[PDB]
Amino acid sequence: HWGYGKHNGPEHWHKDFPIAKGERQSPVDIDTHTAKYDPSLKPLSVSYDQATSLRILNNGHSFQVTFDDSQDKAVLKGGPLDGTYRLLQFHFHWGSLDGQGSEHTVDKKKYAAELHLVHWNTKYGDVGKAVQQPDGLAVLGIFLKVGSAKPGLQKVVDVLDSIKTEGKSADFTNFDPRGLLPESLDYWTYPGSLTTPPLAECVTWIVLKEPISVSSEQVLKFRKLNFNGEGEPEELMVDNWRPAQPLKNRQIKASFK
Ligand SMILES: O=C1NS(=O)(=O)c2ccccc21
Ligand SMILES: O=C1NS(=O)(=O)c2ccccc21
Ligand SMILES: [Zn+2]
Repeated sequence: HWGYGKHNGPEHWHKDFPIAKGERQSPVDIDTHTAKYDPSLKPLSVSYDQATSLRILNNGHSFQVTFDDSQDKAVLKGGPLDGTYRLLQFHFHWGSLDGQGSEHTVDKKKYAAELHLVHWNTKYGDVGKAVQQPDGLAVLGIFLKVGSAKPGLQKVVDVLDSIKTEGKSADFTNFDPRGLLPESLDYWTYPGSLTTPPLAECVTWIVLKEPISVSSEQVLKFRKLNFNGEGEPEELMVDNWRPAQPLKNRQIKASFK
């Protein structure tokens, strides 16, 4: 089964998932000097006021906070997107050290972690159908650097002890994901893929330029999670990131000058 270890990590994934070597794989390095300002891009619309979080789960490769997506409650619109995308879950990728952990890079710079807010296109009815479409998902990517604490993250970090190992979940209601956003919604966008198997090429990526700051204590608690299940040898959940993939025939567009 796939993971981030030495003989099941990203360099192995193509054997079970040939699309790993495909034409629009993610993440990528964002070369800021080559990204072109696109004046026809619209401002992002992030409408999270009615979000209903449900559960938090350790799935053995990250932890995810899940939302009620049976209605238009928390949606992403505008920007590069046509139509309405419902928030399904968010999760993170992070490192064993502050100098690595993000999946996207900016002029080859790696951040300590990366937040992915995953949304699916409501015209396809459910997320399973959406992942089979080239415009099925929109993922909002946000970089984390280590410095001052992010108050809106603390509720997440404080429940992680209760989902230490693979397969554990806990109630996680009334969490407001607006507390995870930076001030600016300036972004880069490009067509790409899931960054975990099955690596489906169904994602419009929207990566925010402004990172959020989190404290060393907050990210250290990420690194106390386990890849393994309860009663198995402990393997810390760290470095659960896929490295940058070939850009190939794609252009990254910027929403800002
Ligand atoms: O992602 C992973 N699954 S695993 O528990 O086999 C493991 C061990 C070491 C490093 C990473 C990983
Ligand atoms: O681990 C993931 N990174 S991602 O935002 O591309 C994504 C989308 C859907 C399911 C999982 C994942
Ligand atoms: Zn992700």
